[PDB]
Amino acid sequence: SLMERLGGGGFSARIFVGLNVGDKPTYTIEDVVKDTIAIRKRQGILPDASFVAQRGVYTGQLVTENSVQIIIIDLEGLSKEDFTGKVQALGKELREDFKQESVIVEIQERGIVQDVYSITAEWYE
Amino acid sequence: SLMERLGGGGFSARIFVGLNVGDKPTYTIEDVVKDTIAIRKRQGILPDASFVAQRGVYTGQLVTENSVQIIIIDLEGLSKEDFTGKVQALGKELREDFKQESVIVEIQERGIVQDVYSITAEWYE
Amino acid sequence: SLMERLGGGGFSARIFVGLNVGDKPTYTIEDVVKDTIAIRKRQGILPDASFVAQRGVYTGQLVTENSVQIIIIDLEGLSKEDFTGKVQALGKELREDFKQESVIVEIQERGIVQDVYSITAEWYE
Repeated sequence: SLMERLGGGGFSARIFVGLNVGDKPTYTIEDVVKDTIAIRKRQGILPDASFVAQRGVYTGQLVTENSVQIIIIDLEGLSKEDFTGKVQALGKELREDFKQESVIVEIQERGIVQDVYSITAEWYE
Repeated sequence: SLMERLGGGGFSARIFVGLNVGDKPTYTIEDVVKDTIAIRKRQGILPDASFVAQRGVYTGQLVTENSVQIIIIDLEGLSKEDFTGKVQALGKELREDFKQESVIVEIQERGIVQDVYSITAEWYE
Repeated sequence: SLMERLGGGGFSARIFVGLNVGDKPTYTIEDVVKDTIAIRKRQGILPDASFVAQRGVYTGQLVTENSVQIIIIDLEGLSKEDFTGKVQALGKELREDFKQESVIVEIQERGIVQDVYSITAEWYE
């Protein structure tokens, strides 16, 4: 076994996606992973990512929903803003593909949070 | 979709709660989430939080238990010590509500760990 | 309940292990936890660790696999390199015990990533 130190950290991102339309359980974690590979394939990047399941509670009223935590590592060796741009594009497309009111995107470097973007739908009301 | 940068990080906390009394599986993750909303409701804060399931191994002997990872974000915009105080209150009440011998509380800012508090029961022996 | 501040963080590590041989689902999360206690028992360290389940997607072709996230805390109070050495030994042995092509090892301190080691099999080809 060859042990190689890839570095001190690098850029990573985390995307949180709910599975409810309003308050109805609708999508599964398998829906989000299959749709995440498809989006990043069209981006040209390697769609390599991992997914963690979560239980969520949020508020207007209080809903309990299942959510999915998406972890992306900057494997293709991009700059921070080319990497941030595609993650934000993935989050924006993920919010539409699952009719979410909001999607959180959090960019990290060596585990330290650099930015946390809010992707909110502008539904007319 | 409106993309707004909420900031560079903020304060967050993580609470780890076991599900065993001594060595007997007793509680589920649904027990911890329902009891976590109830506590933070009485605190006045928005009870918004997410929950991740875990498998645990700890030591006196070695027990394997299911545990729950609770993630709290400082959404209400508190100072670090008003936020830390309520998390520590939530952890202290969670340890009693599930008869835990110990509960770990870890405060973060932008993902960097600031403090890790130990909440241990003082059972007479 | 006695609340004691253990410190500002400490050393922690994360080990990611897949469950597929090539592309066939083979092992479960229970296989990895039982084998992780056994290895760290032989290391002399307290085998205390937690385990999180994951869904994985990686690329040569694209495979979808279940994986396990192993979280280790420096409870025994070692130096960074005695702690790093045993984690790397655990990762190296874990890669063999489950016939993995690669295993990622990531050392943290107070949540900040210090090193990310790659443990790759040198299969002759």
